[PDB]
Amino acid sequence: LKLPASFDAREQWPQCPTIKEIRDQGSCGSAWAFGAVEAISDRICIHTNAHVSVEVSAEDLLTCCGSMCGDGCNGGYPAEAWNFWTRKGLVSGGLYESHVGCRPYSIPPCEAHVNGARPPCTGEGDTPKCSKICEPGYSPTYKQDKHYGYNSYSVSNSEKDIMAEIYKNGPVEGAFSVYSDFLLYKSGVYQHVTGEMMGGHAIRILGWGVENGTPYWLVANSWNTDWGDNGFFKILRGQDHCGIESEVVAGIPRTDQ
Amino acid sequence: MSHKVTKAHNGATLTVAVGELVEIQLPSNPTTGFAWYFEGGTKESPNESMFTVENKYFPPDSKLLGAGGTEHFHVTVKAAGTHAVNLTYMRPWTGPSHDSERFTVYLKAN
Repeated sequence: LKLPASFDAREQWPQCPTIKEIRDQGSCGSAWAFGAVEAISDRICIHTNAHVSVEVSAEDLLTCCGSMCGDGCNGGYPAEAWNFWTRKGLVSGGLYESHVGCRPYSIPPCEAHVNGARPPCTGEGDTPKCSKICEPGYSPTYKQDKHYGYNSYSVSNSEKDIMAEIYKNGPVEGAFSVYSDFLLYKSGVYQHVTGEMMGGHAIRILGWGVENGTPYWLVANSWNTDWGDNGFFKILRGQDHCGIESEVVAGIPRTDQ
Repeated sequence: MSHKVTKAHNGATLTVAVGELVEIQLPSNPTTGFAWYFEGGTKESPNESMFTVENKYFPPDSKLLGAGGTEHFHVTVKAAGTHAVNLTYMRPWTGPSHDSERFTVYLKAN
């Protein structure tokens, strides 16, 4: 025994709600934050044995990292994401209009609410101001709500080195070149037949399996719950397909209560 | 000639002839799952008989993941009269709303 043929962290860690949770970046190019905070929340939980469980705000990494992480809603770097984690912290924050934690995500999808639907979902508009103020009623104040990381490393371009990391430590962030047919994806082990390059995109790899004889990574997107399989998808594994094995990064949380 | 339309001209009436090209170019960040589309979430023209349409994406010059670029719709008008191009910046499997950024232009032949 070293390593299973099928793995899924959701069902390996039942008592950690977040690992099942699919956030939604709205119209910003911020998945770079989303992939980090999502694994981070998962890791925090896993590395306390579900004794601490928290939705880490992406609004936080999104709004207060400035240029050291990139450009906000105009795009960013996962690895910079994680040491911003380690060196400042990141607060609790949840979904658009959830009123969970300190900074809820402040950008929406586009259907449901109209009153001050506030910054709408226009072209390449600005990122939100870095606010550093907790939502009214949310209790522990801004700087005491911060969770820190220990470090941030990259995983090497290895398949075996990623399955190791995920199984010992929980989900990671990574990224891959998105091409046209990707959005067209509805189920299966994605593989690019066509389309031009769309850009790179950050994601969260939680698991792996073989289906129809095709080996694959289980990835979670940040495009809501009605994309793909309930927000989730699969991508061919073992071939560095679209860079999916190339750029993987993770941390270990600073657990000092 | 090529007629060049952008976000500043949402809801204009551009005069054109049969077969001149119209670059309609607007910001689009596909990494968010939002592209620009005719009704129904397709990039094809609703009426291939009134006008014919192609589009392309142009990523940005950056390594930032989640950097956004520019979509072009190369609309050629194939028939006389007036033509609403109605695009909507949305997520196809999810569909438009009151809150979706919208773009239109009116193409007038002859």
